Amino acid sequence: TGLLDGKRILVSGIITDSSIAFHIARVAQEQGAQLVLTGFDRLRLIQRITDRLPAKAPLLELDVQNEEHLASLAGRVTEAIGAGNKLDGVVHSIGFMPQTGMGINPFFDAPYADVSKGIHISAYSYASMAKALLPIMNPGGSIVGMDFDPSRAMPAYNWMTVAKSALESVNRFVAREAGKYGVRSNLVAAGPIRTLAMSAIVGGALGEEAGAQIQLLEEGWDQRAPIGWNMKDATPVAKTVCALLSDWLPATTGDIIYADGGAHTQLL
Amino acid sequence: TGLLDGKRILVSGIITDSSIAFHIARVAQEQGAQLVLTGFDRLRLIQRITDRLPAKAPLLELDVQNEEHLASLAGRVTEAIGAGNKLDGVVHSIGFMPQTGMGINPFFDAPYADVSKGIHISAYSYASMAKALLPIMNPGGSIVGMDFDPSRAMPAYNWMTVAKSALESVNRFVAREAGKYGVRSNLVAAGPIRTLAMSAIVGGALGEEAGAQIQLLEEGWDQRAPIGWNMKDATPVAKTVCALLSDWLPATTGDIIYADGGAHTQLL
Amino acid sequence: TGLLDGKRILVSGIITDSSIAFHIARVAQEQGAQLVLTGFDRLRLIQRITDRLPAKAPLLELDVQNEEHLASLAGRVTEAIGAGNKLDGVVHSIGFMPQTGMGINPFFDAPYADVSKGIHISAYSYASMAKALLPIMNPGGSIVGMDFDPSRAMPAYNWMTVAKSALESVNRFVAREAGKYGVRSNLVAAGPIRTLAMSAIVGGEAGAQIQLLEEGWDQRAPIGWNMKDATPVAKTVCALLSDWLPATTGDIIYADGGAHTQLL
Amino acid sequence: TGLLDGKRILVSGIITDSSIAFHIARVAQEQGAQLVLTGFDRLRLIQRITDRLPAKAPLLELDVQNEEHLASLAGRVTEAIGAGNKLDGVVHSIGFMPQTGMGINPFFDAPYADVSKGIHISAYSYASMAKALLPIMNPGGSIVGMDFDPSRAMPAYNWMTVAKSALESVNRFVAREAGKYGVRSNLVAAGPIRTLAMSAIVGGALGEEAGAQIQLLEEGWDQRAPIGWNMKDATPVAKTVCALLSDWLPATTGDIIYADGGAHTQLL
Ligand SMILES: NC(=O)c1ccc[n+]([C@@H]2O[C@H](COP(=O)([O-])OP(=O)(O)OC[C@H]3O[C@@H](n4cnc5c(N)ncnc54)[C@H](O)[C@@H]3O)[C@@H](O)[C@H]2O)c1
Ligand SMILES: NC(=O)c1ccc[n+]([C@@H]2O[C@H](COP(=O)([O-])OP(=O)(O)OC[C@H]3O[C@@H](n4cnc5c(N)ncnc54)[C@H](O)[C@@H]3O)[C@@H](O)[C@H]2O)c1
Ligand SMILES: NC(=O)c1ccc[n+]([C@@H]2O[C@H](COP(=O)([O-])OP(=O)(O)OC[C@H]3O[C@@H](n4cnc5c(N)ncnc54)[C@H](O)[C@@H]3O)[C@@H](O)[C@H]2O)c1
Ligand SMILES: NC(=O)c1ccc[n+]([C@@H]2O[C@H](COP(=O)([O-])OP(=O)(O)OC[C@H]3O[C@@H](n4cnc5c(N)ncnc54)[C@H](O)[C@@H]3O)[C@@H](O)[C@H]2O)c1
Ligand SMILES: N#Cc1ccccc1Oc1ccc(Cn2cc(C3CCCCC3)nn2)cc1O
Ligand SMILES: N#Cc1ccccc1Oc1ccc(Cn2cc(C3CCCCC3)nn2)cc1O
Ligand SMILES: N#Cc1ccccc1Oc1ccc(Cn2cc(C3CCCCC3)nn2)cc1O
Ligand SMILES: N#Cc1ccccc1Oc1ccc(Cn2cc(C3CCCCC3)nn2)cc1O
Repeated sequence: TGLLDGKRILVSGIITDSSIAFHIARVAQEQGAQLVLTGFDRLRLIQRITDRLPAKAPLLELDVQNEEHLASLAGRVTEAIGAGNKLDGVVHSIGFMPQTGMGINPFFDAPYADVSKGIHISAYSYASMAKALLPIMNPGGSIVGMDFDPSRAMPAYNWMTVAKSALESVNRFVAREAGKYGVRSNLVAAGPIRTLAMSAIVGGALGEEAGAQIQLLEEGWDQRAPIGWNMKDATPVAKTVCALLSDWLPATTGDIIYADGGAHTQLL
Repeated sequence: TGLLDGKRILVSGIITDSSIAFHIARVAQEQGAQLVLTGFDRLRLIQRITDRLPAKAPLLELDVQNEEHLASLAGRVTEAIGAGNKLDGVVHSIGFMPQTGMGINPFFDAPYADVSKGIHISAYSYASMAKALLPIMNPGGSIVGMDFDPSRAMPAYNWMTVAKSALESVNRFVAREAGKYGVRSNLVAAGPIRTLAMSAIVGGALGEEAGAQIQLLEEGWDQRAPIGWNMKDATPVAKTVCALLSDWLPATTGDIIYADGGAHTQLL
Repeated sequence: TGLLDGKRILVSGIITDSSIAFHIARVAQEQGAQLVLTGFDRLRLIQRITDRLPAKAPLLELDVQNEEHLASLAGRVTEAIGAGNKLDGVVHSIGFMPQTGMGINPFFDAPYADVSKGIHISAYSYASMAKALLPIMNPGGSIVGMDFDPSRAMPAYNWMTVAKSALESVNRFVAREAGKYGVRSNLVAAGPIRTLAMSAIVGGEAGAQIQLLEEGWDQRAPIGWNMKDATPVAKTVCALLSDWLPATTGDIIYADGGAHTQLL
Repeated sequence: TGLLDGKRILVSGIITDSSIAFHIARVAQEQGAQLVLTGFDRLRLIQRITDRLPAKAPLLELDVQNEEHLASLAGRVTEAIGAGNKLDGVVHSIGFMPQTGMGINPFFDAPYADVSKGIHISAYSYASMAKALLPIMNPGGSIVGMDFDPSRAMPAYNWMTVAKSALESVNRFVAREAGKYGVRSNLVAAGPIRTLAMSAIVGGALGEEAGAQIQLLEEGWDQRAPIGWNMKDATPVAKTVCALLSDWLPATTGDIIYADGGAHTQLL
């Protein structure tokens, strides 16, 4: 008997089999959830990736910058899960920032057109997904997004840090709106996981400093985490998200759960 | 469901069937946990109270101020759960503060002897329980204590606030020690629940200020919580603790989970 | 001897004589600072307002959305304070959010074009000002922006809350950049002050707004809070522009009567 | 001319000319304050140390664990500053923790009698000092204590971390009491300064680890602080305290000002 038996959950943000969203979906399925997946831009590729999941699941296009995709999303989900059924959970596992807002590119040289795009996708879209999907969510349901602790500044993450600070504020407002429907909204602040975004976005922006990134991640997380931290294992983050999709954190909303091995609780 | 199937968990802090610990134990048992219970001072009464749980469970004396009780605790638990078995979870649901450190008694008039006693039982005992029990916990295990958000001052809670600020710090250190054993340590910051200790804050169930207390608790929690808050329902807090005793938050330690309906995330 | 004797400080954000920036400038001047002022859009009006300050001060146009204004700003400031002199302080006291992102307008109905504009002006501009001005700041100097505590959600402030959360993060990054020049960057999280922007949050129910501000601030503040008195906020900013908080950067000072430290 | 012209300020916590309190007093005096000083245990020594201040100032015995010293303190201060005059400021720069609660001594082995003592002196005494002195403080006045950021756990500081978490909570309650008198109460969270407490208490407790751990700390502070940090220079901390004793932060109470070079705002 699974933790998410007969729960219908939408999971956004799969692009490879390392994606945090991919492992969220895998664990959600292992625990009995029926999924609907959304993907951006490269749907042929994403389709081959989602075939490696333990179960088949419908896949829908969603570019969170596209008003038409958002306006139609609720309709397309209803059609995929059966007319008269609703969602019990929604997972926002999406982010973007142009190269200029990251890495060794100077912080002050990022033009606002680039920063604005990153905040649109990384923070505002949390509200636009909730707006589109709350009308088809059941009471008891849960919305979850992915965060990276932005309360202190750090090298390289630069304007993505600013986007996450924004996302944290958005989550608290979404929680107010979602409360009317009996729905929780929370973020999971994950420790670092090797994914495409880590490597191509953050690691690409670092140039020949990429060694520096690993060293910092080692300092900031495995060394600090009292139970350690393994950047090649997304399972603990995925389980944490499933905990929030479940009935087992029923009194938590507008909040942030840290799945970082405890690193943020330790100074060194 | 079986969230805690075949997990052996020690639960401290039962005194009535309204105790947060009582509901923690009930839900743990409903989810398949084999419990060991500890009780303070009034064991005859506590025995009759624990009989109302869904399953029988051994009951052990533990006054956290008593060195002998603590020195023997590990031994007595091993005897109750079977030689060669260990605990998978531990719940600290314990607190105390003398009357002088609370309510309308002026903050500056609490003598240190009284405050010290309250900090001993409410904060330091979180470390002494961990010290006694870690040697008989399995890797994967979880220690959980109960908090009330002390980051801002408030009427009446007075020196208990100071004890909770201390407990929050103790938890982060216990997390470091527990990490060596592959064990997590976390607090649940609960919203207010009608218990015997709550009445104590204002001098018993008809204290001068009882009416004021209820109004403030409604202002601070049900009115702020986006999903609302019901002070007569401990279940959501109990489920939140079981979430932490389970395998489903494996990467969270040294931390605090808020089970307050989201109230601490909202200003008004 | 005044607290800012012979310090050259740029102050942005004056629009009326209730503007927080206006009272910052007044106090800075009372304490011996030579000011340069910047104003947006309504410079004729702003000029008449700045005439009510204790001392005359040059006034420069700056729309923080305008790349040309920002590119020329350093040059225009050098010309106004004398070639070979630099700034010792900079005050960002600027904000904006379209009506759709605020008040009773549902949170979800604000389009991103509107939210983006508000974040541009209210948060990103803190970085673009620092970028423009750091090259002409002296070691020891201080940059200060105005914040409103966004760590918990609230009625009406809506997307401005999100812009302030962003500003807080921007400040921490600016602090890193400013450190290279020996310059501090901090925000002052003020309690509520009756200004033109405050009326904008709703328009001018206003009754509800005042009640909430009394609940959230005067009632919680252990030393009380008076929304018609900007002086304490202005002094707190001058403290940060002075030499007296030399080891504080990337940080937030709360000038709210202590309200954020009390739950009820 | 001076920032504290004609302000009468009590400064506790001088033991050597490296003490943070000694530099607070020096700068206060340079800025025109008339001081009253308090000292613990070694008054002969403290007297020779205070002679090296720019101005003479009366010195009073105060062991914050002694009820008689506290009961008589207001009276003795009135006598020293002139009957009818009051204090405008009070500086608590006092701390203690037994060796067992610090360094490489295991966290769980500190007996509560030792931790209690440390909390008494390091946290509760901030309330007793305020209780004794508020009745002779002018409206506008300021109380200030010294903190070391305890929001995350760390090596070695151990139970002192817990005492600082307690102090932070006590400061918020003192702010409530002090508000009735028109008085502010705040802490300054200083970066690390080479003082007797650093070397004898913390450094002593580290044993053979003292040298390396302290060097890494000095490197990592200075590394995180965007404006850098020099552990041999107390002046910036002393100035920060004088800012709070002055009229220039009139709307800040119950709060914490970080004088750490910005280090706590940066993760790495
Ligand atoms: N990798 C880490 O260590 C880490 C840690 C904590 C949080 N995060 C967050 O987790 C989330 C997922 O990142 P990940 O590491 O799995 O990376 P990723 O590259 O696997 O995923 C990023 C996803 O965002 C999608 N995306 C980008 N622009 C989009 C748009 N306009 N519309 C819809 N989808 C769009 C991509 O298509 C992709 O599926 C992000 O919010 C990221 O900040 C990453
Ligand atoms: N009830 C609430 O609103 C609320 C909210 C948040 C946190 N909490 C915390 O929850 C915990 C439990 O309190 P409760 O509300 O269940 O009340 P309660 O009165 O039911 O239980 C408190 C328990 O503490 C025990 N205790 C006291 N001194 C002890 C000692 N010397 N040794 C061992 N046990 C001792 C008592 O025997 C009792 O079982 C406390 O830590 C309290 O601060 C309560
Ligand atoms: N009044 C309050 O209660 C309060 C509380 C905390 C923080 N704040 C902050 O203080 C700052 C000033 O607000 P105030 O209440 O004194 O307001 P205000 O309405 O007096 O001033 C707002 C100013 O922003 C300027 N501005 C707007 N868009 C601009 C742009 N593109 N370029 C340059 N200037 C631009 C306006 O011209 C005006 O000078 C803001 O950042 C605001 O968020 C206000
Ligand atoms: N030095 C640092 O790196 C650092 C950083 C931040 C905060 N602090 C804090 O600053 C304060 C001052 O410590 P310091 O480094 O100046 O060291 P220190 O040893 O110079 O000063 C400590 C003082 O505490 C006094 N004291 C101890 N027990 C007392 C008692 N029973 N009654 C009265 N006074 C008592 C001692 O006599 C001494 O004057 C402490 O609260 C410490 O926690 C230290
Ligand atoms: N999706 C997405 C995404 C978009 C922009 C930037 C990062 C994105 O994904 C992340 C991918 C990885 C991480 C974790 N992380 C952050 C970093 C940097 C590099 C130095 C260490 C600390 C900051 N390295 N790993 C956080 C993320 O938000
Ligand atoms: N065990 C225990 C215990 C010991 C002393 C004081 C309280 C204790 O348990 C609690 C009991 C109730 C609550 C919740 N609560 C808080 C308050 C104050 C006073 C009324 C409004 C502001 C919070 N009243 N009830 C929190 C608790 O930690
Ligand atoms: N400049 C500017 C500005 C731009 C958009 C929105 C607000 C702006 O300035 C402010 C003006 C007033 C306040 C304080 N405030 C907040 C509020 C509402 C009222 C209900 C409770 C708190 C949110 N009322 N006043 C904070 C501000 O940042
Ligand atoms: N007075 C006093 C006092 C009492 C007990 C312990 C420390 C005390 O003063 C301090 C002396 C130094 C510091 C700063 N600090 C912290 C540390 C440890 C060293 C290991 C790494 C960082 C934590 N070393 N210095 C902080 C202090 O509160």
